[PDB]
Amino acid sequence: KTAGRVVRITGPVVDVEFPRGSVPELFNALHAEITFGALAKTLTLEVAQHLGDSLVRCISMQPTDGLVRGVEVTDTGASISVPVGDGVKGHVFNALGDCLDDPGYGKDFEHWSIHRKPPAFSDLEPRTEMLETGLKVVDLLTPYVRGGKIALFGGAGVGKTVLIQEMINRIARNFGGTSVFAGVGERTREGNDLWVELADANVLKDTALVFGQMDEPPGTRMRVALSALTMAEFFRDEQGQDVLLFIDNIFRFTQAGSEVSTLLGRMPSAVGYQPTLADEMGELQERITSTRGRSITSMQAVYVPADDYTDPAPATTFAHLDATTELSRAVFSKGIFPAVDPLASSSTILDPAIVGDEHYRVAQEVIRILQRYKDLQDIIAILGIDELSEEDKQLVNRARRIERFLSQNMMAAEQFTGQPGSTVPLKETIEAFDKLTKGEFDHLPEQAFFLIGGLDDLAKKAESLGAKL
Amino acid sequence: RFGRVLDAEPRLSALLSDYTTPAEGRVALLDKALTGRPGVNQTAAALLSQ
Amino acid sequence: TISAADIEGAIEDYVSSFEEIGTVIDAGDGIAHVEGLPSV
Ligand SMILES: Nc1ncnc2c1ncn2[C@@H]1O[C@H](COP(=O)(O)OP(=O)(O)OP(=O)(O)O)[C@@H](O)[C@H]1O
Ligand SMILES: [Mg+2]
Repeated sequence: KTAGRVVRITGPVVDVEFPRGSVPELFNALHAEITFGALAKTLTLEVAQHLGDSLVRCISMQPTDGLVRGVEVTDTGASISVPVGDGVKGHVFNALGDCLDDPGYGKDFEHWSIHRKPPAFSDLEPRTEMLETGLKVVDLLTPYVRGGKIALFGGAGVGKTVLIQEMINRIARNFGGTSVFAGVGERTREGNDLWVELADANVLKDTALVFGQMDEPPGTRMRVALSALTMAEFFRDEQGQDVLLFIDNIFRFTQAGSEVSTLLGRMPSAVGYQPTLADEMGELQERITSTRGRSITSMQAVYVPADDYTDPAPATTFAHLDATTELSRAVFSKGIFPAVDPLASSSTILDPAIVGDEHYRVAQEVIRILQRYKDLQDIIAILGIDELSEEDKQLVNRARRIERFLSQNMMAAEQFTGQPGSTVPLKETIEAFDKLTKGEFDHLPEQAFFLIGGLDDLAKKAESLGAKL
Repeated sequence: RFGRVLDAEPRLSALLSDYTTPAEGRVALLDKALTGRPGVNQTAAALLSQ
Repeated sequence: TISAADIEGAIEDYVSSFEEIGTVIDAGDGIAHVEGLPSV
């Protein structure tokens, strides 16, 4: 016939020999069969390289345990495809398009290949419409962009997932469009929690969930993002419906790529990463984008290994974003939630042209005060605050109050603390931080500013402490 | 012509293209399949077999 | 001049004419390499 046979197996990577003239194209899906009892299954191999001599190196989506050399391998003749349409909403899928909450569902749907080129450059248009979230720190210092790309960077356990949940609550809840969530190499129980929460909040009927989680082979963990992005692309390009795309975690896509590259025999780059790290990341990211008249607001949680922000993965990820919230271990240690580093975070739309002159002025004054406090940390760690000048002492008190007031009781934090969250209008945020920067609340105790919403909450908490606003 | 027919049947060549098996066996396979036919030239047969 | 079916009549006969024991070919530092065991 024309089927190949397995010749080499090195974990997830498989070498397959085909008859001449039947070598499958790159990224084609191939099917092999594992027949051993407990592990019996059908393997989907994605062609990754042509090795010559009619050999192809392929990445397996399922574990290859139990696979035998010489077993027949059949070429599907196309790449991995996933179901698309309004039918995907409300259902949970895996990287290959199989429905998990209801097996067999979506087999009759239109199927789109998970590999496609990004939009033509001529169709790209910069997006600068502010997306108001109701979080003080985000709205003030890192205003999110509607139809733009937002990222949440952070080491282990600084609050990336909780912030993703917060943004799902604040944005996807009262959203007229569709939402796509892509769990990429994260906790499976987190996927179950998200499923149940979306069902409870009635947002699930408008959301499509695709999960390739930690206990998956690197091939699945590097293709699940493509699958979810394909569903989002269908919603963007075929139904003209505003799309929300939450991804957690994209660094796991990079990590799976690194593992595959190691298995594929590629010569490692710096820090052991794949040589094609930036290229793979760009190929993925340029697909996540709004086009003229077609909006995708994407929000990606990016894991920072060992709290190292100079690691190649996040370092290359930084360039693909319109807004970048950076969660810091130190801020988290102080108890400030969300543990945003206001000096390392940024937004392309935080300029006087877009957000107005007063918003920009207040943000810049807050940043200046916090930068001066950061500079003075060296003195303060040794001698405390009392060796500073009167100007610097006043600035330090103001800065401590400001950094506490950037924290907020989040909606998604209720499950942890039992305290309901708060929403602060942008105008109130600007007014409040203008008052802070001018020293109108210097008399209030610091804890009065901790985990509250607007100025009314500030007054109530200050009164409960003992100071009157 | 032998080149053309081998090209048409890549799998036959692949089976014949292994030295992991005794030479006499593959020579016999070649004789039965292609070379051992009424019109095959004797010299071409011997050349291909060797 | 070529039947294209006698080809099968001969190749199936050849293939049909064909426990598993492997042999350590090299060993070092907790790793071993085995030749044979085609069905492993
Ligand atoms: N806003 C918050 N209020 C209170 N506690 C919080 C808040 N955000 C995070 N936490 C605490 O931090 C823990 C870690 O949060 P989260 O799972 O969102 O972090 P992460 O950065 O996604 O972590 P990981 O690297 O493990 O995926 C939460 O379980 C909770 O204990
Ligand atoms: Mg997380």
